[PDB]
Amino acid sequence: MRSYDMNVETAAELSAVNDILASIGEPPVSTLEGDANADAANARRILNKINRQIQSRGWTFNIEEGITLLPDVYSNLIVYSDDYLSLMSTSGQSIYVNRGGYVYDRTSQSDRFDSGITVNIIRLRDYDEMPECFRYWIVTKASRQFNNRFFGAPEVEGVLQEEEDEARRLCMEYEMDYGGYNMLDGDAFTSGLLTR
Amino acid sequence: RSYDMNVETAAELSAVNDILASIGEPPVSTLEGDANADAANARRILNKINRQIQSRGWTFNIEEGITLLPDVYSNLIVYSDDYLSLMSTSGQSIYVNRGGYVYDRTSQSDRFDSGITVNIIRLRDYDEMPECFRYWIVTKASRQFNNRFFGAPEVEGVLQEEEDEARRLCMEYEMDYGGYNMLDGDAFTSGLLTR
Amino acid sequence: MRSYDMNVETAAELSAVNDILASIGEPPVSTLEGDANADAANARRILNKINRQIQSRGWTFNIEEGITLLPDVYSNLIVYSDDYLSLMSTSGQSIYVNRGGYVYDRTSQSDRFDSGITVNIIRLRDYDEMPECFRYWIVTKASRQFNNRFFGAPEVEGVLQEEEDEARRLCMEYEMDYGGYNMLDGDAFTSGLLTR
Amino acid sequence: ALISQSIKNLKGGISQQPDILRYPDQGSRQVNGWSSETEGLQKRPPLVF
Amino acid sequence: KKSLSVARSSGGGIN
Amino acid sequence: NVIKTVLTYQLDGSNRDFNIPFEYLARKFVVVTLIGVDRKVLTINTDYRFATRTTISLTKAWGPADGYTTIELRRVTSTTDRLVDFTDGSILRAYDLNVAQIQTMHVAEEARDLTTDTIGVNNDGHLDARGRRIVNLANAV
Amino acid sequence: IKTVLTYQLDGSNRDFNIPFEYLARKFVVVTLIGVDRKVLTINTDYRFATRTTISLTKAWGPADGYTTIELRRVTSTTDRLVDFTDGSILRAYDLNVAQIQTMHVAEEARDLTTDTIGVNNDGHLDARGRRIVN
Amino acid sequence: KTVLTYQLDGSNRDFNIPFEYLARKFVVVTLIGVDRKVLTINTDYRFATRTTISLTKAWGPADGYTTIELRRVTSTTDRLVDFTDGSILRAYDLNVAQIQTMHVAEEARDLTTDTIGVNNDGHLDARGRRIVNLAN
Amino acid sequence: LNLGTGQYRFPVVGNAKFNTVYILSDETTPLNIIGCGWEGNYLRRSSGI
Repeated sequence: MRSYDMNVETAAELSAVNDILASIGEPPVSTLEGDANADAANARRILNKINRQIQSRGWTFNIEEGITLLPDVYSNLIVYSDDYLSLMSTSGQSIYVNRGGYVYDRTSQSDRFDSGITVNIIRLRDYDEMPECFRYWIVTKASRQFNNRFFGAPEVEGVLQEEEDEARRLCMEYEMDYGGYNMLDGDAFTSGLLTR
Repeated sequence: RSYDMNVETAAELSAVNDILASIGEPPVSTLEGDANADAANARRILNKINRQIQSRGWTFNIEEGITLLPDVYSNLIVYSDDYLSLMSTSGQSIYVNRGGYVYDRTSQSDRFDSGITVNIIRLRDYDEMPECFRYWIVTKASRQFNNRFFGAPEVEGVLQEEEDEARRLCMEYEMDYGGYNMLDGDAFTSGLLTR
Repeated sequence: MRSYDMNVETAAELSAVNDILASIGEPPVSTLEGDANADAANARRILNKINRQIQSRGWTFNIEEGITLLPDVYSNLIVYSDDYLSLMSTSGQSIYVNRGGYVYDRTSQSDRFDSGITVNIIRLRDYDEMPECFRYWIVTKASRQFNNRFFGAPEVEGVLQEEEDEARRLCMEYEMDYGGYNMLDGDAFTSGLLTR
Repeated sequence: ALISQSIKNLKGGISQQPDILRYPDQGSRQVNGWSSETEGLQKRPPLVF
Repeated sequence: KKSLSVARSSGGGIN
Repeated sequence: NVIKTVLTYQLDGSNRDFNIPFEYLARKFVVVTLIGVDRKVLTINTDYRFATRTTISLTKAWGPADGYTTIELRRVTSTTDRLVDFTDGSILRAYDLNVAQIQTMHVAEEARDLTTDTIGVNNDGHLDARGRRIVNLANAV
Repeated sequence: IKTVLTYQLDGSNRDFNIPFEYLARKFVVVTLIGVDRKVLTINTDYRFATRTTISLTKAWGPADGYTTIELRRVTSTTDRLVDFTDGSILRAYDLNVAQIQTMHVAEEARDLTTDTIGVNNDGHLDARGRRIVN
Repeated sequence: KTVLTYQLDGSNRDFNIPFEYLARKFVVVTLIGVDRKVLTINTDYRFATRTTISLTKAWGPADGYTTIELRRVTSTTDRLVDFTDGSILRAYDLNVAQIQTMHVAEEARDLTTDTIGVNNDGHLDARGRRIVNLAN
Repeated sequence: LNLGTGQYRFPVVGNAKFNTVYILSDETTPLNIIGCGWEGNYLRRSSGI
């Protein structure tokens, strides 16, 4: 699992932590560097957890289709990193699993590949790389979980529950607008049916 | 007071004072000094709410057909943090943020010979918002200020009612501004109307 | 934003503030001039806020259609004042936005105008210039918001909520009586359809 | 139901009564400890040769 | 709202 | 760069209402002049009116037939005469402090907007004369 | 000492010093000067690396069309950082900021010579290759 | 007006100051000869009165410096009035605080007008100087 | 002389256990602090029992 606290702090990640801290009424911190602030460290840990969780759900912007994963030429192993939030086949039933940290073909019962495999993959991205709406939902969900675990205020719980639903709705609107999905001509099956 | 004066006040200081008033607190005369937690907290929420409402997408702030030019040497287009939404002009969008740069996921390339044309939402100032939108931002900013820094639940019931009214008036502004028509303004039906 | 504190106090504005003060049981003030009265200053701030908000909604009496905004001959800039509560096109989709305090044509991506532009505009008006019904609604809404923020009495909340609903209804009755709208011959589309 | 009690000062030394009879500030054992009025339980001062 | 700890001045010695 | 105290509008001969975008403390601080062959200053109540605090209504419509291509709305805040003077016995008030600050601010703004009374760069990369003659240039070589 | 100063642009450099004092970051205006003038935006085109320096997100130069960058202080006159409210504690910080902000506008007022023709060594009026209109 | 000149070939030291100055460091006295000479205060001129300066030495057109310029340069960075909490707010200090900004503004109204200005006829009055390097 | 009488409300934000509030004054004016007070959001997940 990628370390969230071992790199430089971005302006957005620092802003995200301060937003999470505000949810229970904690004042903002100037830096994310360790100052023995348990609340900020807790907020950043939940921020990372929510960041991985929403990204792993799968969206048009972060689902990479047709990606080639290359094996090592002398070991024929393809690594299945913990940053692979989802690894799928491009079509049909998926055949690749995680076995010992390496890609495993469950149908052929082999972890050895002479050439790259083509997979539909979700790879973990920085919270800075998320769209603005998705950043808001991550912060809203992280703030809700932060308050539930470390303060538990029921009034804050109710409002943050509403905010997450609104934040997820706006991410749902982003997904469709980005997706541009059409059931007539953008459809896998129906588009062939429209040829006269 | 003598004279028929015509003077203005800063809208951000007014917005913060409305956020402070929502929790019953006295207004502040200034918003700088970095030693006032209330000023810092209200301003952070007001910026956060202003940023969040603009990112939802409206006819007035969704800029269509905007060209982003690459660097002449690195051929990289910066994906700004102030790009609240970046989409293709039509169809499925193909550009994502990868390390602070525009990335074409379909072609798997950060490099662009010429400028790309995108449907972009770029962050604007609170002063550049329409009056109804400014009211909605302040109402929403006041509501999240009470939840985070006041906590009174009867104020939440009041501000929830005010935000819902604040949002509908902005939705009225959206429809009046858009002037959308499903007969001739429609992308598809207008073609069907030709005889 | 137009200053509400910096001009002569009018009888109606003074009456409005004392009405707002009465909502929480405060006695009337003789003048709106600064006497360190925090309640009166708070009431006048909410009064101005509600005055801007109801006017920005848009009504037949305050929506100015076909107004020409003239540019500066040497800079070709049309100022978009903060007192422009709403700025639209006369017909169809609007093309003008606020960019840096000046009118900006988002379709042509220019802020330079060689001649005046015709816009459907709402301009801020004094609380004096509001119709009597609209003055009552502004005061009722300001009184409700004043009590919510500075006293919080729940019994006062319920009654002022009902008073605002009645106040808004009577402003809607004024809107239709002033508007005189007809769907047969006053309609943009149907009136053309009525010709034989 | 979750319940919680705090013992403000461990200033009562030890007690040899059954635990159901003891005060919250009295423990079972206290060796080489100092019961300060304002600093709580401390180690006894070191023995200086 | 969970109940508060009862203010106990308590005491010492044998009980 | 762009001047905010001097607003000049084209005169069409039929429009009599012109917008005041800038702030002002007194209507005397607003100066209305018609520009053309000459610069004629207008009087407060006989040549124009303050229809609203942001609108000036001319009594008569002026245009090129009258010899005036443009009308100028310019703020000229008093420098010698201050609107607020504090005394030893006076209660300090928010309005007095605001007016004192704003008046000095207007005087500072008008000095920074004095490129109107000189040759300064306009929005484009061109030095602007703003419709007046460069007199006494005399011989050229 | 100057509230307006210009740096020549090369593709190598991205950091430019702010010598003057500004009350707000929005008071600093960054512009690209070439055949066309382009005002930059606070976050997409540059940033405040420190209190005294501006770092551009993208390098610029003659290839892009801009040979010089401009850092100018434009203190807001309409939007005042201090507005005294009735019934509020009169703080000396408010009075100092109100006095400083109007001073910055007056300080920029005496730097208009840059945006003017200028005078030659011979004492003539030297337009730096600029047309005179109206 | 914030800038004045006096040309006096004969033996004279006194020059009346037209403008109001808040501090003596604001008034700067220079000698307009072939090249301008900036004069320090103690060595060259004493303030015989708040209104007048007694410039030591004749400094007449016998020397190249001929006329003498009295220029007001108010310091923007330095504030003569700095408000402090716990100090009696004085009507004098409130008044002077605004004046220092106004004096800077007054000096600005003359610096820009110096190179080229507008006359009483509302026209840009040139001093008889050709518009060189002008682009068509 | 500028002497104030009344109440001054100021934000003290966050955990009460980690908020240090102190009053400094080195001016020649007098100060007469009558009293103080605080408000905050309190929650415990267990009962006092």
